[PDB]
Amino acid sequence: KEPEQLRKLFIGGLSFETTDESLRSHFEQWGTLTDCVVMRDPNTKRSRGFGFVTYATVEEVDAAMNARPHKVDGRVVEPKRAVSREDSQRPGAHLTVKKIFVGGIKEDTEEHHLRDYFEQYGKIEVIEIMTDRGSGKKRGFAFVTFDDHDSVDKIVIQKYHTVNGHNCEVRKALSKQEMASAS
DNA sequence: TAGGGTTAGGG
Repeated sequence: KEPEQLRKLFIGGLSFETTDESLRSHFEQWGTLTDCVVMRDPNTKRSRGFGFVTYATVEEVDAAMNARPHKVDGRVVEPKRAVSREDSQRPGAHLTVKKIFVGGIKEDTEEHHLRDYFEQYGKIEVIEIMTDRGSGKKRGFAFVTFDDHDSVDKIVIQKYHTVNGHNCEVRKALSKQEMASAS
């Protein structure tokens, strides 16, 4: 049994009329659901327009994710790896991005190093090992862009990532402005 | 479109 957090998906953009039942009836087509709930206002019962579905295994999570686009109750919804409550506190933790910030990589890190670890998560479109402007000095971090945002989500939910023989920190990339706005 | 009475004691 893998962790509950890794077996759960956030389902955004739910129709006003989606219920635990209708939601379950839809996502169960890809596996056994161990939890399925629609979040609604605790005071007015009004649906908050999002919910969660949890499968018995992450493989079933991947199957469902490979079944995108998902249309539930006539509304195109948006399934997403569930970000823990703790990580949801982080800036931009819920953004739909294709690029990840990879920090703490050795100076001699080369593109193949990044590929031997990240390709497993999805198609890589761009790899950028950052260096200093005019200096040429390696700055110790890189950006990797994938063709699917879920490849990023699958990555950022994991705690450790080994590149060029050592652990590195991987986060969703924030723009120059988002960074400055979260600072 | 980010969580369901789900987050720092008392020795």
